[PDB]
Formats: sequence, structure tokens, C-alpha cells
Amino acid sequence: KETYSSYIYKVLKQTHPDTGISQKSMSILNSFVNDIFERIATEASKLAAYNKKSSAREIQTAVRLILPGELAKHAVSEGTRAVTKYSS
Amino acid sequence: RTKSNESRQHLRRPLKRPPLLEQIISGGLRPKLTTLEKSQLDWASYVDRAG
Amino acid sequence: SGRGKGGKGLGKGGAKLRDNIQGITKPAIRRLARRGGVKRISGLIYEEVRAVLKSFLESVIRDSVTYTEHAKRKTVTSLDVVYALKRQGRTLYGF
Repeated sequence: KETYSSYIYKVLKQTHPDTGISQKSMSILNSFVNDIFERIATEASKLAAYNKKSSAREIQTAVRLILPGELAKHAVSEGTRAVTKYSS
Repeated sequence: RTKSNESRQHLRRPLKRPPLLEQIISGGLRPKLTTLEKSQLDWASYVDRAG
Repeated sequence: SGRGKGGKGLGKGGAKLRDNIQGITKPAIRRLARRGGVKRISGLIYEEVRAVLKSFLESVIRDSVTYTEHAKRKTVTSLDVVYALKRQGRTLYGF
């Protein structure tokens, strides 16, 4: 078993260095992250079945209609900045 | 191996354990009475004697 | 000893409500109503709320039991309820 508590903990720590967490909230965040991941991933799968064929454009477009546009543009922009950082 | 046999015991057996007196009364309260069966004995005797 | 009769033979060994009724109560429904923000209520609500439980709880119960049977698990776990909640359109977080 590999939990995801460490990553959310360090994200909270880099956005709030003196705010604690509760155990129920840990499961809340874990389930939120998991089900959002699954939802967007099956959306990407159906978008791959969308095109008459067997990348990152599919996931960008999938996040582009699943969640409200205001946060969607920030999501795609920061994802692109992340892949540019990871490119080299 | 060529000893003088074993003549020291004289068949010692002091109690340990009495056959029935130990079970019925040693000491009081019918050891491990669990009164249900003591009541069984009492009720059976009473009903037999009273007919 | 042999002659006569008496009780000294121990025994051979023989053998020697599951209907259940619905719960809930009027004060509980009143507290739930006060949570929902109602100033005054009539005297016919409680029967209808009980009907809502009798129409909502049992359906998800059947779906949950058929799911855990489909999982070949001869027990019910809290995680099984989450599948039913997801397919019912009302998902719950935390379990």
C-alpha cells in the first residue's frame, strides 16, 4: 500500500506552514484526489475513443470541458509550464 | 545391576485421592458442586422418599 | 443400585422473534426539519418522511448487497456503500 498523505501534506505545508490537519480530512482529500483522477482519466479514455485511432492534447482538452473554464485555463497553463520544466 | 532389589517403599499410598468421599465432601460444599447437580440429588431423594 | 429409578444419568441432549420493526421518531424528524430551515410545520409530514426512508434506504441496500455478492465477499464493508452512492448520483467522501 502506498498512501498519498505525504504529497498533500507538503502541498499544505508550502501553502500554509502553521495549519494542521484532521484524520477525517485526510480521507476526504484522498477520496477527492482519487475520484477526480479517475473521472478525468476515463474522460481522457473516451476522448481517445473520440478520434478514429488508437498524448497530452487529449488530457488538456479533457480538463478543458470537465471543470469550470476560469480554473481550467490556469490548469492547462500550469500543466504546460510543468511539461516545459520537465522537457530538459 | 546386581543390587539388593528395592525394599524401601512397603506400598505407600496415603490418600491422593479418596475415591468418592473426596468428590462428594472434601471439604464442604461438594467440591465443584455447581449447585444444579447438588439440587438434582436433593430433589431426586425428596421425590423418591415422598412418593 | 441397579434396581429402582432415580436421576443420575445426566442427559442425551436435545434442542432445550425475528420480525423487527422500523425505528425513527417524531423528535428526530423535528430536529432534522429544524436543520433544514422551516419555521412551522403541519402534522402530516412525519408519515411522508418515513415513506422517503422506506423508498430510499432499501433501494441502495439491494444495490449494495447485489454488489458485494458480485464481489464474492460474504460480508459487507463500508466501502461497498460508496459504489451505490456513486451510481445513485449522490457520492459521499471520507470512506
